[PDB]
Amino acid sequence: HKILHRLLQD
Amino acid sequence: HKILHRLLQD
Amino acid sequence: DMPVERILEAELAVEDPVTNICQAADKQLFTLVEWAKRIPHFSELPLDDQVILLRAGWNELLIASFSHRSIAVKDGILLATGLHVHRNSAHSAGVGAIFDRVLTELVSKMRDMQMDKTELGCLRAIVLFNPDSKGLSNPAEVEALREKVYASLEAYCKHKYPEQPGRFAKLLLRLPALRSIGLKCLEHLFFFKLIGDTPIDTFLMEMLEAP
Amino acid sequence: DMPVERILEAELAVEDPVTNICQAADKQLFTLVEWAKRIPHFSELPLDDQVILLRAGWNELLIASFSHRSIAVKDGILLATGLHVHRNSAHSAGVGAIFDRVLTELVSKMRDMQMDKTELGCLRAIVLFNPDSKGLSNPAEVEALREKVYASLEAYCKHKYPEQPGRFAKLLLRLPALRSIGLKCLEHLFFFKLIGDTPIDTFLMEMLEAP
Ligand SMILES: COc1cc2c(cc1-c1cc(/C=C/C(=O)O)ccc1O)C(C)(C)CCC2(C)C
Ligand SMILES: COc1cc2c(cc1-c1cc(/C=C/C(=O)O)ccc1O)C(C)(C)CCC2(C)C
Repeated sequence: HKILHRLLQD
Repeated sequence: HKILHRLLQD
Repeated sequence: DMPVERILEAELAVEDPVTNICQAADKQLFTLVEWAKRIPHFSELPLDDQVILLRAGWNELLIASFSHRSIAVKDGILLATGLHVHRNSAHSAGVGAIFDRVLTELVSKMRDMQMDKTELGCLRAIVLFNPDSKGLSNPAEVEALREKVYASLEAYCKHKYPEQPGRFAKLLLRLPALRSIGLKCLEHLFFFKLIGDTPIDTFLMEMLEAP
Repeated sequence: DMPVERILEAELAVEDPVTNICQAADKQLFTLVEWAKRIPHFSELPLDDQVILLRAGWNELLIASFSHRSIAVKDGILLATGLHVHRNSAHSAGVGAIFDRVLTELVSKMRDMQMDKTELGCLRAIVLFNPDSKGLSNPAEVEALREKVYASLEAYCKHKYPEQPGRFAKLLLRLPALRSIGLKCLEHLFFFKLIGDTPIDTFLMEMLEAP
């Protein structure tokens, strides 16, 4: 789930 | 739905 | 008027693994009709509306009942037939995931808050009086009955468990899980029908008919 | 602590037909992440738990939002893209039944009770903090956050609408419909993917991946 992880990181 | 109708009638 | 005493009375009045589970479901459909007739004002709804409400709600209604029956069972459920079904048996029959949802989202949560029979009864009456059910001749009437049940439930919770201000909300917030679980159990049942190995008796089969 | 003011602020901060609908869904997934970060304590959960909660709740979260956006629309919905989609268009695209469920069970009911943005925000936060989500490192922590939201919501309802003692329950009792509708919209989306005609953009597609 790369998009979600990237957005939630910052 | 004959069973339900019969049971709900009496 | 919607007295919790009458709702409790309705509950008290009616008190491979997949084959046994379906047998229990069919058995309890007969008893479910007896239960609904004992809920205030249900029997005075139009016959066609009583039919609509039971066809819409039966699975959630029966699941709530067996889940509450199972609160003192460890990692299992107690069927109306008197058979206890353990997690392991469900898993080894290819239905482990949905079984575990019942255990974790319903039974364990009922256990942990010590949901009582009046509360269960009221939640079931709320499910019964579902004003979103398609085809109702007067949804407003069903909505009003739902409103009376939940008013009575809140007053009951506030009176019996005054030290638990969150309890009423806690009860109502098991209904989305119940809805989801009912839908998933139904999906499995349609599959059992489709494959044609598992015996499905007449009332359960009738519930699988189109409207 | 869970102030309704912060939840309202989160809402205010983020403020064929099927192709357009999917485009809107993908668009709003980006904004949904921005919304969740603005809900008290969400960003302090473990990253993997934030992922679990959004993957579990995104559809219900987005459906609640477009439904509330549509309360002044007659027999239709307003997409985040600015496109109004009418009943007739949904019906003529083969998705009429599910569209009508949105209208009758969500939009019209939000309209009729004049559900406000604080209330919508709180319902969405309750959905976000779903302690039944599988794989959570600490479900108890998520449960505690849900409890704080609903405590704050009840106090808000009692303060703002003292003449409506049933209002808090009324709000919570839209969640089973939301759950069912979310599941059905998801089922349709998997079908759109399966048939392969309808463009599905990257974030929406990611939500359709297995865990
Ligand atoms: C046939 O309906 C089912 C199916 C299941 C399951 C339960 C039921 C079912 C059982 C009953 C039995 C009630 C009772 O014994 O009081 C009523 C409605 C139902 O949908 C559980 C959750 C136990 C396990 C998964 C499956 C899909 C096999
Ligand atoms: C792609 O997700 C859908 C599908 C539908 C529908 C809605 C969505 C959908 C739309 C959005 C759009 C949100 C927005 O515009 O703010 C978000 C999540 C969704 O699941 C409705 C209920 C409008 C009509 C039926 C279908 C199945 C086509």
